[PDB]
Amino acid sequence: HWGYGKHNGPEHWHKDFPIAKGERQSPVDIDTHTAKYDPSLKPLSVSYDQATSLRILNNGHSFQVTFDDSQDKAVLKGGPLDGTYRLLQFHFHWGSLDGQGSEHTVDKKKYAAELHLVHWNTKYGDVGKAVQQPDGLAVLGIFLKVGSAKPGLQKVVDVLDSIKTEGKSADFTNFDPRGLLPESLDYWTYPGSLTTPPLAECVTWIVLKEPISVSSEQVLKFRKLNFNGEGEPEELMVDNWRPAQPLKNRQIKASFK
Ligand SMILES: [N]S(=O)(=O)[C][C][C][C+]123[B@]45[B@@]67[B@@]89[C@@]1%10B81%11B698B746B814B562B%10%1143
Ligand SMILES: [Zn+2]
Repeated sequence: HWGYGKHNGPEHWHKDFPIAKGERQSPVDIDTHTAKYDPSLKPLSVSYDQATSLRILNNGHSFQVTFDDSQDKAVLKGGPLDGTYRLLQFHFHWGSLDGQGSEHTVDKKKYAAELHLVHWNTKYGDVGKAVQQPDGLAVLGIFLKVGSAKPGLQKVVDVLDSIKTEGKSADFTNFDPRGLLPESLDYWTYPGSLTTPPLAECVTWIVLKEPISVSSEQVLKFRKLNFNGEGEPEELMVDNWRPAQPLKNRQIKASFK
């Protein structure tokens, strides 16, 4: 039932998912002057060389590229994390215009979109078990701004016409998620939640400081997706972002000075 519109959007979610009003909800505004540089934080280890992408899917809330997570093929380690986290999927949040779309904000700045690479902690064995744990997931968040094209995104863009509506999927093998990363792995980190239902408070967020640039043609193709299923009234898939939630008793740490 949930979505992003007036009658089923973020302000309604708490009725079915009461943790929406919890103590560690995401996203948040990252106040750059308040975030503390932590010299104990390690460099992030992103090991995606052996990634095996499987499918691309329109689930009526975003589109996702799914990966084989049955072995340590594409893993996140280091940074704020203990142990090893396997990549399961990535997806995006974006706006109707370039001045909104991101979930996290930086000194109240909204980016045009935000990429989430979702990983789960191998010590819990599968993602369904991991979402029940406070250290179950690690989501790597990357901002998108509009400028030059991102070559590593083009393969994704070019298949979106095949998954226009909710419930459509396609084969999406041999996609290298390394092509979606910025140069720097400088990051902010804090304890939070999923930003969609079920809003589980299971995520260590790692938000990269450096945005990637994508072209206007690339983001325009995101905005041609539909929230609806085929045969239902057409509703453009845009503004699929949750606003910033209260920071409450949390510290955002920076890996960089
Ligand atoms: N914006 S966000 O918090 O990254 C949405 C994650 C929803 C998910 B919940 B169920 B499916 C999709 B997979 B699996 B857990 B794992 B987690 B990922
Ligand atoms: Zn997300």
